[PDB]
Amino acid sequence: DIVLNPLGVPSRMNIGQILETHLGMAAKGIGDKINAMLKQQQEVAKLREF
Amino acid sequence: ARVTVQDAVEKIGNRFDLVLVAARRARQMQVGGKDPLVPEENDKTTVIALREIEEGLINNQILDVRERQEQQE
Amino acid sequence: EIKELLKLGDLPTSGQIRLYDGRTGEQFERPVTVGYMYMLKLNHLVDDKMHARSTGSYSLVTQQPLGGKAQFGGQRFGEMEVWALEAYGAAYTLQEMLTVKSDDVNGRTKMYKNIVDGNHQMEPGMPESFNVLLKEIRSLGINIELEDE
Amino acid sequence: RSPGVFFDSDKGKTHSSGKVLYNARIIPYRGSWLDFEFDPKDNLFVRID
Amino acid sequence: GQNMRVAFMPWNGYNFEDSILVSERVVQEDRFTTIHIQELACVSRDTKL
Amino acid sequence: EFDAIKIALASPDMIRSWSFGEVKKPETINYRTFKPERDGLFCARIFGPVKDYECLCGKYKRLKHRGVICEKCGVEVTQTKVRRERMGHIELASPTAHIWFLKSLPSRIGLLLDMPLRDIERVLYFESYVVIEGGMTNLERQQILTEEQYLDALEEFGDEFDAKMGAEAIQALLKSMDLEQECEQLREELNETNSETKRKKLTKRIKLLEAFVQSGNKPEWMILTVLPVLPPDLRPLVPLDGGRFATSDLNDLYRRVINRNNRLKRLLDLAAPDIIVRNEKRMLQEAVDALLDNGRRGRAITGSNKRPLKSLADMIKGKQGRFRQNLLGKRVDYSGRSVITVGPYLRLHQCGLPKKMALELFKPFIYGKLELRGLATTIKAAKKMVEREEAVVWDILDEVIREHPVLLNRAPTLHRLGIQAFEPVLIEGKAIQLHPLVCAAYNADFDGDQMAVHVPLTLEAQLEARALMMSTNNILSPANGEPIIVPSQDVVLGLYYMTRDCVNAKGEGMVLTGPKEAERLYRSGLASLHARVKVRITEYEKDANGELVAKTSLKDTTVGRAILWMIVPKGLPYSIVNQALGKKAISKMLNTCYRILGLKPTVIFADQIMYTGFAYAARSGASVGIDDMVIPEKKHEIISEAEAEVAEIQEQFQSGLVTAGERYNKVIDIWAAANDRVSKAMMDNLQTETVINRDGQEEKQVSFNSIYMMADSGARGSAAQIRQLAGMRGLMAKPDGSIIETPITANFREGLNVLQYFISTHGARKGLADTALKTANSGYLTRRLVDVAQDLVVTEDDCGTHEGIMMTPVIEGGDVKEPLRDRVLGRVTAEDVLKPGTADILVPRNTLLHEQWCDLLEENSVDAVKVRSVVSCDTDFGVCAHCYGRDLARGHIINKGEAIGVIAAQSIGEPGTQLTMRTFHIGGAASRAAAESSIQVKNKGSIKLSNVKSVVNSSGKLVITSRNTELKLIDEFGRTKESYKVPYGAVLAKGDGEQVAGGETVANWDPHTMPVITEVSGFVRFTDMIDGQTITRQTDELTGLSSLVVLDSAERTAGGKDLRPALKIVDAQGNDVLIPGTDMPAQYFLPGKAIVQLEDGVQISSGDTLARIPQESGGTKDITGGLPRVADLFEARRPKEPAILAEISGIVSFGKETKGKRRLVITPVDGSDPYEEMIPKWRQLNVFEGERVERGDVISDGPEAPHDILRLRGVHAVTRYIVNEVQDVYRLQGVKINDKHIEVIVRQMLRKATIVNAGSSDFLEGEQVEYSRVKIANRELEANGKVGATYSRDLLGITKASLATESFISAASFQETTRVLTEAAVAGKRDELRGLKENVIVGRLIPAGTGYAYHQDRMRRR
DNA sequence: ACGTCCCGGAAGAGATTCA
DNA sequence: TGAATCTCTTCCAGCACACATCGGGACGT
RNA sequence: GCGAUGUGUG
Ligand SMILES: Nc1ccn([C@@H]2O[C@H](COP(=O)(O)OP(=O)(O)OP(=O)(O)O)[C@@H](O)[C@H]2O)c(=O)n1
Ligand SMILES: [Mg+2]
Ligand SMILES: [Zn+2]
Ligand SMILES: [Zn+2]
Repeated sequence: DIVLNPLGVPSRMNIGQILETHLGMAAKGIGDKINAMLKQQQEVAKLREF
Repeated sequence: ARVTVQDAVEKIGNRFDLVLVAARRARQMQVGGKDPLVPEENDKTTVIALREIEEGLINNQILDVRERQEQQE
Repeated sequence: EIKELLKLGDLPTSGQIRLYDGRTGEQFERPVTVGYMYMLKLNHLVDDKMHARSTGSYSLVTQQPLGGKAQFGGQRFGEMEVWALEAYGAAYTLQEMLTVKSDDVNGRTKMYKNIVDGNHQMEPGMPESFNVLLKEIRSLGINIELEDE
Repeated sequence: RSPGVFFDSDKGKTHSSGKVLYNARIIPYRGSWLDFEFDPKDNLFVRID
Repeated sequence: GQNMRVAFMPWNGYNFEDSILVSERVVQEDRFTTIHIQELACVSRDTKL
Repeated sequence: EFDAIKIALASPDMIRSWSFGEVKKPETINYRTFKPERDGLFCARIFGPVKDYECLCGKYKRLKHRGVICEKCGVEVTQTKVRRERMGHIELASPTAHIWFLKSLPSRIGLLLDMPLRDIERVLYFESYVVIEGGMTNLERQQILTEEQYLDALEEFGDEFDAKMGAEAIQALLKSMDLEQECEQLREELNETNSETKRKKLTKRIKLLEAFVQSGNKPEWMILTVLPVLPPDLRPLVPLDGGRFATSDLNDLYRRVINRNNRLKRLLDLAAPDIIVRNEKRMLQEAVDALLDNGRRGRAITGSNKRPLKSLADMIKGKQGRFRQNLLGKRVDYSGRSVITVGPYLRLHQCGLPKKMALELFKPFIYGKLELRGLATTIKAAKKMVEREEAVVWDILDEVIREHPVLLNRAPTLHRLGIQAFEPVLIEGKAIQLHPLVCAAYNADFDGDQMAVHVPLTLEAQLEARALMMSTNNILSPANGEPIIVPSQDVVLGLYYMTRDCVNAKGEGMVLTGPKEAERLYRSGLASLHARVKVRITEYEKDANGELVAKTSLKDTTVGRAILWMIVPKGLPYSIVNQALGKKAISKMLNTCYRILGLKPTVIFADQIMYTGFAYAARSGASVGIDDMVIPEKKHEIISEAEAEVAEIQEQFQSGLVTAGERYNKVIDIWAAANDRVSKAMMDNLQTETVINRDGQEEKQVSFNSIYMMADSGARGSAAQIRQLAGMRGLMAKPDGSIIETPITANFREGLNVLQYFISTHGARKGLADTALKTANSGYLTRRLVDVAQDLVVTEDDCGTHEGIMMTPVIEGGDVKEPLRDRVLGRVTAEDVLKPGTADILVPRNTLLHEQWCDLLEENSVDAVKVRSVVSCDTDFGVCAHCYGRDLARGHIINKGEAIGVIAAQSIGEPGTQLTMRTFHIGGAASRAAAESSIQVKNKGSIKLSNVKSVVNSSGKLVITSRNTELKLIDEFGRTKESYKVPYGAVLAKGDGEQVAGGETVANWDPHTMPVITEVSGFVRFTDMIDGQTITRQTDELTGLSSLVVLDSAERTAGGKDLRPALKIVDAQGNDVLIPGTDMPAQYFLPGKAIVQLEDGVQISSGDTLARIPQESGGTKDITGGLPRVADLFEARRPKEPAILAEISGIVSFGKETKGKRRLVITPVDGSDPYEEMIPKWRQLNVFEGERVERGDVISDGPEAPHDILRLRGVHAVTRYIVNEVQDVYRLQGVKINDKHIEVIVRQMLRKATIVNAGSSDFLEGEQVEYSRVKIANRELEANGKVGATYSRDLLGITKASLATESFISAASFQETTRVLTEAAVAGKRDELRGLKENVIVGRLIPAGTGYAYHQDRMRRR
């Protein structure tokens, strides 16, 4: 949904935003896994485990 | 169409005399009649001046000459 | 810990995915970084910044155009811009830039009419704020004048 | 700055000889200041406001 | 703000210096459609004439 | 219409001729009605009507009545502009001193009467007395008399003996003074006296008097009697929201003065008591002083609550007077502004521009075309139509845009690329789009910058915006020759990726038949973009004129690199792309393309670069990711070694063998070294990282690590920033010039504990603070420069002279930094350069060393060229063309008119500002480099020393006892390859003239100590070393021994201030060991704060460091410490200890010793030998009683004063000094500036001169007159059979050479106005236009370009 | 209320050091 | 007896925006 | 449609 510019990072020495991106991608991965386990109704024991 | 004036500068060595000659010719076209000497492509009077200069058929000499001629007339 | 969390998800360890170009449909070389970054809007909006003036009011003491956007003002062709024009060879641009476009009253009414008739040409006169500078230096004891040609 | 007393130095700049001075200021919370300072002649001079 | 799916890469220059490039999905889902409220006044005065 | 402006004083008769009536009533208007009070300040019968041709009474309201007056209110029915033009006057009761001429410092009144300004003020404020035309009594004339003395005198002398007090008394003294004899009397007194001070005083006073007589002025005009009031319109009364008028400062001041005047008029009709009339005169005086110039007296008045209200001197002075606020920078119609954005689909000569801004800007043109086509008859129909935006105006607007340039500008405009032109292209949206190859010039990132557009109205102006200011017409910077349309970041990355090669990609080594099917393979996807490949390419060349050899062959290349060859125009040779094409490579690509094919091919080629670069960059998709930042494994080891070393230095400081500053410097240096090692480790690890298999076994290569490319290609950042991301992030600088002694030892990929982050905060706040404040400094600098280097315009095609400065390559100790090609590219050779085959004249003596000639010079290996230079150009009022050399930003020679003054001043002062506002985003890092402690020669060669005075120490080495010693490495062909600065007391390995080879350390010293090495050998006695007063005597607890520390001025009291602690080498028998060949003892003065570690009576050999001096090196080496040095240079400040130079040449001798000075008498061969000079005998002379000096040689050492450089060695000497120094600064910060600009500033510096013998001319002997003037004068005097006028040139700093100018509107506009106006007034200094800033103030053409042609016409007519 | 007032840098000029 | 050097006083300290509040009280009819 | 202060931008 948005394209930023790589060349902006190692110049503007804020390496923080790259880790923010990765960790956000982790968070949303967990989010979509829950979304699937919840769309396919999954015997809430499964939700509980995950 | 016109992007660079380099040929005009080549035929008028100053690059300031370019401004002066071109402006004078453009007033001749815009205020008092005097249709151009190059097939205008709907470019404005300014580009037409620079273009005639690139054709090497206008410069301060020719302008003085033809003004003097018509004024005697 | 981030690697471990991603790997809990079904996502690649490096955090970089292969992406396909929307236009040509063919793969990108060298996988790129995607993720979800939390982004913010800022109240510096284009429709509060854009502004344009052709002819509006004029200041009262030195007949110059007002300044600002609320007041329908024009920009400030400032001192270093005057230096830039002097550094070029441009001189007619600077003359009309600080005589006709700005100050001299006879000048700019005649310019406006010359325009609306199709005849592009200036007739300078003298900057009114300069006339004011004369009036002030003259109101002191000093006597500034303008010698005959 | 906290109302009280401060023993400042103002080293270097003045007198162009590196001879530090030593000015003690009494800064009251409401009223008139008070300053003591030496001179390059080792004289103790007071000033007020 | 709101969290959006970003991907770091050059893309036909449309992000040359810093110029973020936004897909129309964002503007369609009205996820920055902020609201302002201006206050306009109008006074009425009785003066000479 | 008019010409030169005159200025003078104003008689009361003059003022009465100005005014149109008198002001009496201190009451402005009603604000119940809004008619103005009668004959108050905004009167009607005085300052004309209030409404157009509408009298105040009402009897007359018709144009028919133009000219007539009323008869009831009596107001001339005329236009209302007359209310701007008319002026009024006050009839002050008692005269009034004019605070300007009183307190201008110099006090014109003061050094007119020659009366101390203290006493004159005491008189003017009515608290003393002064005798005026005394009489034959005990008292003088100018004598002051206090209250009590006047009391006593009137007791005794009640005679005609007259004294008064106040302005009337000052006026009486003035009026009763006759100047026409005072001038001769004071000149006689000059002829009498001899003291320099008396001379200076009397000569300033005699200048004032003779000028005051030359002008048609009278001293009794400095004292006002009739004060004029400014018109009403120029001091308008503003209505706020309501029926209330917020305070207006001029009207306030006037009201106060009028009330005082009226009350004192009332007192002087009742024979009021003397104390009250005296108090009231003083009040009126103080009121007028406030009015003219508030605040120059004591407590300024205030009106709102507590802020000084604004007086006339403040309407003129300041950052907001009419000069710097409304006569140079004006607000302009037809303008607009918005936010910028990119849009890479643009040809580089055009810029997007939103529809609404266009329709709002070109409204008049639109009206014209509408009522020309006939779609609307009147103007109001047109206004309705363009406001409603009916769908015809968009076609109209296209036709009125098509070929009409508009000027884009970015806010902090610095160099003349800050304004460019573009043709518009209408866009949707509301953001100005800007081609990407121009952000390099505007310094405009798109993080929110705003740009302003202007429209050129007149026809000449459009032609200017097209032929001088277009975007295409500027593809070379005017500072350095190198291009300024360099592709910046995404495109350089795209290229660095498109032209490279991995070892085994697809399509390895298959032959291709041309760039076309190279592209076709890459697009079909049968071969990776870069795998090396043999292709037939057909390259052209132009070996003859307009010739194009078409040679074709099978190069070895990489697929992508050929795809790039599809673009390059014909002329360029194929070896231009076969490299990897970083940023430097692509820049010089454009540079060669320009030089070889002119312009249009290069513009079209820059467009093609941008397009194809963006394309293949997108195709790469070079993303950065966390994994792509690799941590080394030498880091932990290097850090542990560094901490071991700081621990050892801590232990030694615990043992007291070293002082605090010394330990500090040791710690900081080992941290810098460890920083370097870590950076090298990481950078090697990144670069060669990728080891990949070949179809053999394995092979290494240059990596494709994303951050490595982003740092190698040269897109953004540098080794500093990638260092902070991978290695340790080094040290941190305080906001001032300090470095913390606790370096951060971690990088962003790793965490930071809280303390490390806190230190990083120290650093970053340095960054910000310095940006703001040093920005202020640099801006002020450029202002000063462009106001001394303004009135300078190329004016003649050839001066016709032969002076020329010398040019040599500059070397620092490593690679030659700026070689001869770079220095003498494009400059007219003064004197023909002989091929080193002597008498084979290689280039004639007026050629323009363009690139071909530079290659010839480089081949034939010349290391000295004498070339013409502006500083020695013999043209009147300007600089001839050739002497200025090659123009920049264009290939050909300079034109006739291009105002080099301003472009030079900008290109000097710019990178000071631009770097300032950028110095932060390196971070807080510390740009610090060690002294290297030794000179490690690099290549086989010979040795050559300059200015060595060495001595052979005990251990058989050679130490250097001379200050400026300069070492040089010569090669095996004679060429000079290396030059080093060998500091004092260093140890040479080899002597002079000995063949050394590479890696042979020749020098070795201690980088934190200036030793005091001797030259003789014997025992040591402390001379004049008393405890407690001068020295201090510490003791080592551990070794039980002691040591001396010698104190500076900061602690010694009067008990030792008159002493000099010094070592003195005796022999074994208590006698003065004399230095060989001399008669002066071997005494060695110790400077302040010096460590003496020895003992007394010790035997020591020649060359042993008797005393150490902690060196105290500065903190940091960025552009926050350089620029003040530039200010110092261009100001010409005398440094602290000016090394005295030898005035006249000849042999030397001493003289008679004073208490603490010493005579030095230099006797020439035959001439005026008695020249002497006193030398403070604590200064260690560098010449001995027997030897000989030549003018310009030194006597002591240290700094070197430009004033003396000028008056001794020569203009070429001083200019080479200034240019080398300022280039040293700007190169240490890595900034390209061609030298011509610094030389033209130097010219404008040294331009005044002083007479010595007027001869047959008309110059006062001690007069200071501008050099061009005296030159034309004595030039024509020589053209006749007379004697010239000997003169000596002075070197004023810039902020003085701009004030002491012939014009005065320039000066008035620059940096103060009170002084300039008062001086110009009392002299009646008539000013012509003659320059640029004058003509701009007054608002007409500028004798710069097009204006220069016009002024040819005008000066021809007159 | 209506109306009518109340900090580096430098250059001048003490003044102190040579005699 | 005069020429250095210490004291105090004037004058300057980057550019262009955008927006906000706020504009003097004190007494005879 | 004036000047002050203030906050914030490039
Ligand atoms: N007192 C200031 C502050 C900023 N600027 C302008 O702001 C630019 C710097 O913009 P900035 O965004 O602050 O730094 P950049 O490195 O350009 O961009 P970024 O901060 O995102 O790294 C400077 O070139 C200058 O034009 C200025 O002129 N004067
Ligand atoms: Mg920025
Ligand atoms: Zn009337
Ligand atoms: Zn010349």
